[PDB]
Amino acid sequence: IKIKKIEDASNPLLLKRRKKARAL
Amino acid sequence: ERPTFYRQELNKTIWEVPERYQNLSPVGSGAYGSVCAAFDTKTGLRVAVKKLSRPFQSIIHAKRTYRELRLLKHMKHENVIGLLDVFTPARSLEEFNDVYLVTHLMGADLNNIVKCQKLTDDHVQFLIYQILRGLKYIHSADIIHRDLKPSNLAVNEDCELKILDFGLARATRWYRAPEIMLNWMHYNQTVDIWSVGCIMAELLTGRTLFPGTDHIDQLKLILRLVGTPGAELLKKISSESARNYIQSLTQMPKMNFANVFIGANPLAVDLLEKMLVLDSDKRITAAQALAHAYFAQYHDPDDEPVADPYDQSFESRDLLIDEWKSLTYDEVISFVPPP
Repeated sequence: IKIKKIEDASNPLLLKRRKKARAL
Repeated sequence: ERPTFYRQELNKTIWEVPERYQNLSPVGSGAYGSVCAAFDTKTGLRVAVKKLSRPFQSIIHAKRTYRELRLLKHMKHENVIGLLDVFTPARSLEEFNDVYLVTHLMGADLNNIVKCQKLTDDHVQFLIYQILRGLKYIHSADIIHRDLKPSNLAVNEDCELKILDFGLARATRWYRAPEIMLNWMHYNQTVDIWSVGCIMAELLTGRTLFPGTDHIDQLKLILRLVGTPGAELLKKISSESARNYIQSLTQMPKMNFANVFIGANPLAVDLLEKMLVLDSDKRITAAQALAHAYFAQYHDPDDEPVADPYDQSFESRDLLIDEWKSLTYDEVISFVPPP
């Protein structure tokens, strides 16, 4: 398998971290 | 609640599994049990069905079987492989002999990913962050993996990671902590942190960090970077012979990591120095590492959960084969699946 660029990757953990990073 | 079973011989070996598991493909054998990949129609997942055929041939086997089931039923964490199912075709304790364990077969192993791709520093931050998130959970229950290496980390296309295959005994040595390799003392949870440093170092440089041939060779390689033990650490080595071997070495200062990893994120190198400390008692813990500036983008102290307490009192129990088998049977029966 090939891992997407973190910028393109989407998963529950990243979603969570991106939601906190805006509530800020 | 007994599901319908179907039986088939795959590669000269009988699999009797619930009909929910379809298209079984022998994905490997071993000395601890055969493994097949399959489609789990209930969850819609690709899964690994592991058959233990020889579970109770000795006290050592019976106990290790019970230990593996206990560990796996306890793991409820996003970054740790959990038990999706455990079953036996046996309708009673008397005919109970085979045990099957079902886990999610996510992505590929980290070793496989690296063989086909050069990761970015961004990938490395998020991947290592996930290992430490999983380890804080595990260590909080006082569990030690003991066998962390790239082949024991499952990773998918979206960069999710889960720790798997816990060391059940109570290349491989390339990630092991000096003190556990030669059995210098009773091991700390930080033997897993040492493996993490080894893994991260390799992800950044694209070169294995301590690729030794035998214990002495590997020990020497390790001590060259990290320096040789001092009096403090020597007092902690229980074996008189190991202590005498240690003193016989020519002293070696610790090296400065910044010359070894030039061009790498300085924060990454700083974390490496905190993980690869010779004295286990002085290595950064997983909780502390999560707080390290290298993971700034990912740290959330409100979402790095700990585990319920894990009762390891069984380790000191001295029981018969049939008692370990019965305890195992009870654990199969009491298993409650995840949502």
